[PDB]
Amino acid sequence: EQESVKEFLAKAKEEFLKKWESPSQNTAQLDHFDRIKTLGTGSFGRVMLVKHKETGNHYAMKILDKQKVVKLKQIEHTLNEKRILQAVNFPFLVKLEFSFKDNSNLYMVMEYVPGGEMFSHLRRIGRFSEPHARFYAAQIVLTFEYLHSLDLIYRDLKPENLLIDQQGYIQVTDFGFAKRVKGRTWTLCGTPEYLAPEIILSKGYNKAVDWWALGVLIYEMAAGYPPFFADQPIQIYEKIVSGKVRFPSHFSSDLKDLLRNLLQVDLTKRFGNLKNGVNDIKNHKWFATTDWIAIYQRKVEAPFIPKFKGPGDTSNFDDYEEEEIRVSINEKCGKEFTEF
Amino acid sequence: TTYADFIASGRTGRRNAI
Ligand SMILES: NC[C@@H](C(=O)N/N=C/c1ccc(O)c(Br)c1)c1cccc(Cl)c1
Repeated sequence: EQESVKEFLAKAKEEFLKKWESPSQNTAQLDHFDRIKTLGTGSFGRVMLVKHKETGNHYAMKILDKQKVVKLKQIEHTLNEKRILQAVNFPFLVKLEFSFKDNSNLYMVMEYVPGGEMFSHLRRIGRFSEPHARFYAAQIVLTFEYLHSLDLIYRDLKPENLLIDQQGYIQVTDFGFAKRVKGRTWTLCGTPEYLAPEIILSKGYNKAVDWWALGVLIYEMAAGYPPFFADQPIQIYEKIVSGKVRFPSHFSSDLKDLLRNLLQVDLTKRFGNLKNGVNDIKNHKWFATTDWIAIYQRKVEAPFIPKFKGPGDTSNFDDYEEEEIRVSINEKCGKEFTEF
Repeated sequence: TTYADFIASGRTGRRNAI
């Protein structure tokens, strides 16, 4: 069982490194697709539902405005995300199908996940039962075991970044802030509620920050709100570093003990960062009923299946004003994005 | 309640990265 995980991760690393060293490029073009709907909008891009003309398949298409990417200093993060997405392979990571660029934009075409974000379902239902939360948590544990074995720190875990697919399983999608680093790194980044204290305190930090963020996610899924909140981020940071946290009275004793070890300010003591590594988490009493292989194989019956009315249904996404997708007559920012 | 405090925080919608 243990040697099986070792052998799996070794093969996974060999495959990842081959694709990392020789990324794919320019595997489709814009007029292969019809636009259906804007699913999301950000400061330098949008995510669209599109239909592939030849096949009729639906996909999500992330469209990034190269000039806005440069303006907002996102060149390296954008190239990094695409390089990671074309190299990884894991059941809970969204699949990149095509990428290409034109005079104005960068395009990443991914499997469409019609269930939408965990965030929306969590806010709607209020909170998840502990079995429901544990089902999702197990998928994140396995995903971080995979990513960390590739020396990738994820750094932006939150319900907003987790999609729910038609079988009720999670898909991670966005990797701009991920970093392939084996030792320490120093960048201040992430989302305030999910920041580990060592990031806030300007320390050199490591993959343990992802296990802290798992603790925040488990707490938020099971309570309906995160462990540390306040009006403004500066105020959230003081609570995080304090190393004080309260639990709803309905939290089980096992859940509280797990969260005390994940939400551990002393990264010399935090679960996931000790000699037994991820196994301190997998073998914890809260996960006693978890069949780790069956989760990986997606054989476990999901506790929740999103409403699904067709291959291009968008009902689980917010509505946005549809804006033009302009492609300039002039090539923009060619040198910056030559590797894309 | 803690829930009421959460609603009062104003950070109940989608959260941006730093
Ligand atoms: N997390 C925020 C991010 C986002 O929503 N990404 N979505 C990716 C996705 C992948 C595959 C899918 O099947 C689906 Br559906 C969505 C974002 C939001 C708005 C503009 C930009 Cl540029 C980026």
